[PDB]
Amino acid sequence: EEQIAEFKEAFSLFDKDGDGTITTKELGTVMRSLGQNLQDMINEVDADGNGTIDFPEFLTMMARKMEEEIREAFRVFDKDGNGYISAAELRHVMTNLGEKLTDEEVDEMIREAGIDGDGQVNYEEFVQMMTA
Amino acid sequence: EVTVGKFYATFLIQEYFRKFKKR
Ligand SMILES: [Ca+2]
Ligand SMILES: [Ca+2]
Ligand SMILES: [Ca+2]
Repeated sequence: EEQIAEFKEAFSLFDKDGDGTITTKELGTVMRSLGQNLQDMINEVDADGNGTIDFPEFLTMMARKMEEEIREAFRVFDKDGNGYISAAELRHVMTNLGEKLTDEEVDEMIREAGIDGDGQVNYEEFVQMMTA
Repeated sequence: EVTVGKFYATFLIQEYFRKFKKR
């Protein structure tokens, strides 16, 4: 139940432009931000076969995944591959991923407040939005 | 699976943020 919302938040981080689909370029920027260096990844989840991943397909893959997954996570965070995650390597991945989620949270706050890009608010609307 | 594990890697860090927020 509540896990679907968490999966939607994981989906929205990849779907930066918010069109409802994860492109191969949108999947590539996050992988590069994790220190990694692609078409098979998209094709492995695309059930409709249009070349992009929508949320229902992302839900099936993430739900079907729920040991070995944490090992792959350890490998991604262990950048130099020395068998340990140092303070700098943990900080780097969590700062990069944390800042990107903050950006997604900002875009959701702007869309929710009716500005939704290229919009504006005067002082009266700013006070109403920034209080209560 | 390295593919789903890569997608799961971001989810784990995201869940660590959420669990740390409720504290
Ligand atoms: Ca997109
Ligand atoms: Ca699709
Ligand atoms: Ca290391």
